[PDB]
This record gives sequence, structure tokens and C-alpha cells, in this order.
Amino acid sequence: QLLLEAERINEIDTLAKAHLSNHFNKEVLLAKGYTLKDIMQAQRRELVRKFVPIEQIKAIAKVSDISHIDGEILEQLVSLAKVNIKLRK
Amino acid sequence: VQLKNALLNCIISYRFHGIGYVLVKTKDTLIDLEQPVNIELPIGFEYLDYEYVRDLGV
Repeated sequence: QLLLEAERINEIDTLAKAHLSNHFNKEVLLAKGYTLKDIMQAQRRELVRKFVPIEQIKAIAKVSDISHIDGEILEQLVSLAKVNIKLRK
Repeated sequence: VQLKNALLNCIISYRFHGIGYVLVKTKDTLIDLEQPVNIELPIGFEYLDYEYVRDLGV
């Protein structure tokens, strides 16, 4: 499942790259000293804020701050963000 | 650095015309500018010419 989860990691990276700034690039993030799992979750949090409105975050995640939501709840948040970009286009 | 450059023309347009516009550019497409922004780090700042801006009011 190492390759299977790598594609999922790549899937989030591709959509994050085309929406987030180049300051959130995996290369520069690695230089600052963040682990691969930390990089992915941090990228996930930014995408939710960019697309998902704050009111939805206050409902699905039950709190405003996403700094302590990494995990299954974060997966639900990014799932709504993926829906958000589809309707935006 | 880009904010300072955009702010210089904004004040000049403010003094000459009465209003100034500065665009906060993000990682988005030209059609996405209509959509609102919730939270996003910007890519840069660009001053918008007064003659090319149509505003109907507050």
C-alpha cells in the first residue's frame, strides 16, 4: 500500500500546487524542516481554508481553527474542498 | 517590495482622481477573480488603472 498511498499523496500535491502559492512547495517546505506527513497535512489545511467557507468548517470540524484537526476529520474537510473546486469550475 | 510599488500609484491616483485600486493577486485563474476569497496567502500586488475600472458604488 506504500505506492497506493503515494498516489493519494501525489493527488493532493497536484491540486495544491495549482491553487496554493509556490511558498507551499514540497521542496521549500522540506528545506524548512517538515516531515512528509507534516507537509501533506499542512497543505490540506490551507486548501480547506481557501475553498471551504468558515461556516462549514465550524460544522464539519466543529471548531474554527484547523491547526489541531489533522486526521480523519481533515480528510472529511478536504473532501468538501475537492467538491468545492468542481462546482467553482 | 511589490506592495510598496502598488501603493505609490494608489496614492497618486487617490490624489489625482479621488480613488485608488490595488489588486491582490492570488494563485487563481482570470475567471476566478469574480469568486470571493475566504483565506489565502497572496502572490503579489498590482495597481489597477483608474481609467480601466468601472465601479457602480459602495
